[PDB]
Amino acid sequence: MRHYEIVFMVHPDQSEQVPGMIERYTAAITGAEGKIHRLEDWGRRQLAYPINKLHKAHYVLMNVEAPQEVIDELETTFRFNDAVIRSMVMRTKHAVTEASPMVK
Amino acid sequence: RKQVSDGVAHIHASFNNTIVTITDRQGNALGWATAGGSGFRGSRKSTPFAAQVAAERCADAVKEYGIKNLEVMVKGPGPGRESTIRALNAAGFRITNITDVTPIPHNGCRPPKKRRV
Amino acid sequence: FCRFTAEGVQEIDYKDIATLKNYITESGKIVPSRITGTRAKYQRQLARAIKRARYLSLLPYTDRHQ
Amino acid sequence: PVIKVRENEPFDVALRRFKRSCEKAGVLAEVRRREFYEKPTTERKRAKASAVKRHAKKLARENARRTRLY
Amino acid sequence: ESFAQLFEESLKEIETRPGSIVRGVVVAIDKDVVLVDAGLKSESAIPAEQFKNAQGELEIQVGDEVDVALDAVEDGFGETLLSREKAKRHEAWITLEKAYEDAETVTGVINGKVKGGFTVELNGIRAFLPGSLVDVRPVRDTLHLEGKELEFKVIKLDQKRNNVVVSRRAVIESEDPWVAIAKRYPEGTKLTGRVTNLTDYGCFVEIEEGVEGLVHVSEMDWTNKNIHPSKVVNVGDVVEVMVLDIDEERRRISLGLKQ
Amino acid sequence: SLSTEATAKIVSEFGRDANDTGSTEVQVALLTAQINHLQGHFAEHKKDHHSRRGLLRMVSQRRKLLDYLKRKDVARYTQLIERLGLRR
RNA sequence: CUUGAGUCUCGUAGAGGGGGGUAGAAUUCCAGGUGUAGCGGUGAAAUGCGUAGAGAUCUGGAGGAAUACCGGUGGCGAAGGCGGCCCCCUGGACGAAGACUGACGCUCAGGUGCGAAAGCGUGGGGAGCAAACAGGAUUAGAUACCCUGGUAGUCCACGCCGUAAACGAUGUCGACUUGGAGGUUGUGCCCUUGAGGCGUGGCUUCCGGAGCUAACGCGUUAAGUCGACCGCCUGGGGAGUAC
Repeated sequence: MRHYEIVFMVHPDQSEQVPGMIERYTAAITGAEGKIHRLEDWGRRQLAYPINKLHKAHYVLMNVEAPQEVIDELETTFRFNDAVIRSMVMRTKHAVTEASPMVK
Repeated sequence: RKQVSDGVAHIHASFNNTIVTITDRQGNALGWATAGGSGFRGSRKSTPFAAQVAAERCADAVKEYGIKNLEVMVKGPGPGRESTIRALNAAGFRITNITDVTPIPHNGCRPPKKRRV
Repeated sequence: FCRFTAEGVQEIDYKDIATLKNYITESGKIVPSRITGTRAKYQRQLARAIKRARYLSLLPYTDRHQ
Repeated sequence: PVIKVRENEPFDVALRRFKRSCEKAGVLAEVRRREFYEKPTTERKRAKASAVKRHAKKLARENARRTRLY
Repeated sequence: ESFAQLFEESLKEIETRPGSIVRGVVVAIDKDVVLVDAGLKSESAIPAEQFKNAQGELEIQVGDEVDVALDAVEDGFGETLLSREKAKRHEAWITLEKAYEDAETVTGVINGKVKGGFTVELNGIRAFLPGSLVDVRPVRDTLHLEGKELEFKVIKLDQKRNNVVVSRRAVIESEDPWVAIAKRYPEGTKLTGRVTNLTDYGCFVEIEEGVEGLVHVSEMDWTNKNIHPSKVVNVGDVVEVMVLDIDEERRRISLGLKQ
Repeated sequence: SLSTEATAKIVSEFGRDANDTGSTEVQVALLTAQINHLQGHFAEHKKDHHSRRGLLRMVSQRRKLLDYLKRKDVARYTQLIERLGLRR
């Protein structure tokens, strides 16, 4: 429908919970016949500045071709979920399946 | 008083008056001195020389703490900026870092109106 | 002497942090298109990318802040 | 303009470096600019005026240069 | 008729833009100005200093032919960029010749490293190379008789920015500038750079593969303020300069010359 | 704007050839649909003045088209206005 | 009938608009730590804040407003105007080829809408700034300029107001007439042999030719050469006032 690109940052103490969260997110996307073109756990990462007093955080990239309702839902979930510190759902023109420059 | 080897020198350099404050690395102020305090008033205290002497005074004040290493944090625009640090150096601390810490907003609050002179 | 024209990139990536780092200051600021000689079209894109990065704490807003 | 004195570096040199850094930053200039509120109009005017001046310097002067002074 | 059209495409065919075709005949000499005519719209105001070879005196009388250069047209009145650069292409060709047999042999004599590689000079020109290139091993030409005769065996060349470090003695043995701007960095790496234009505050020596250096007015000499850089150095000349400072961000490498 | 598929559909219905697209009637239909779409938007966003300008322009264009149709060929116009439900 | 006008296809750049989120810097205040006599301010002072612990300095919190750098005689918009980042809804512009419609056009008195800032109404908000006001200076006086404070207001919602040097002091639309140097945004070909080479469109900054102009100047974005429609002027004041 519309090709979004999502990057969310999880609190580093909840790093072991991340995979489950990712799975959940994927599931929702799948539900509305939404494809998920790339998905990249960047892992624990040093922040350029300390958001909410903490210096590292766990970054997950995820590209999705989904309807906007589901995106909205995801956003809502993120906002209420306290594990995820920041998110940045961000539209894109194409599917962009090729890997990110920091993974490579 | 507990002696401390390393600390910070905060140099608040305004247009009208320089204020030097030596503190420990954590934030707790040890001593301070000012150009206005050093026996300079109006025209005189807004000068590099005044700033230098303030710095010197400050240094003298934190003799008992036994401070060898010193990092400098320079704030604001003024004459007392280069001069002050030179003075500090002379007074005989190993200057470790020289940082600028002027508060620059990223366009935030409206400044006061322009003077008509 | 623009890099992005020669490389022939379709869009500048905020994730490509290293690249961004060449166009950002020691103090964190975005470097002018006079100095870098970046093309105008690309410059804006680059700026946007940098901004995005800053939001994601990939790049710093400034050197002092903590 | 964060700086660290290198091992066996002179004080004066360090100071100079710091100064240079500051200059590069344009921190003082920035401070000066934000001392007082500039009306948008005024800001616009300065920018355009400055531009005009620059243009004048570039082209008219170049034209003058072609002809010798003595 | 189409005689002229054909003659035009003929004359297009029998010239090219760079200093390649040795065509300008020296048709007036006067100190200090040479002048040619390579089939261009006007005659070059040549310096005398693009044409004296290795000891200071002139080499070419009337009728003699060197190509110059091009791609820059009309600054008001006149035609060229200098033929001496011409020469650089010839030097490049000889350096390239190495590739064929994996060994360019001339003479290289390198006494010392301005910036970590002995300086080698070939014919009139002298070039700077990275520190390893001067010696095959750890031999070091400091113990060799000064300004000794070998050849140059190439150690390293930078391929964009022109720095070539070459192999003295040991005959038996046989975007782009700004990401990795850490090569000439570390505090004081001396460079050999041609100055370009002196802007009354500066001199603008800039050679190392698409960068910009200044050497502004404060150093330049051992007098500060009364100096006026046009009096004190040159126009278009390869000099002693090193970095003293790099900002890889606001591309201002601030070189010096008082060293 | 109007989605491509929707536009195509509109063209097919009103246009005689279906490749035509520029038929007056077809154009009118296209305009009308757009207007309808924008009504919803403008109910929500009453201060979106700039956007509303475009809508107004579109409406004007439609009106003009209708007028043109009327003088040329009355029956067709009548048919069109029955189809779309344009009061005039 | 297809050259004007419009529709469709694919892209393009954009501070165009409306709505909802969020980020970081800085100011202010609150609470607490450290610390000690000044701070602040000016031409120079004083009022003012300070030993009831200010200023400085560090930690934590609150809240509002605006968005450094990018940033440009750059961009978009009918004008007014529009500037962090993200999403949702949404208007226009331009190019590339085709395909279609077939004069459907231009202008517009009345009419309708949009229309900076200040201002008004009701309800919120209120950090900074600041008409009014107060004090301190300056001065012959100072109902000002300068200083210290400071309330409407600025901010948001929904209404009204309908004006500005609302300016390019230049109505809109179309056609035609030598050139140069740029900027920006497409696009065709070319060995992109490289940041290039040769074109071709849109918008745009400066200089200047003919011509025009009282001159200043304008000059393919005309103030030139013409056509279509509208608006407006008829000495200065009285007056854009009175009724």
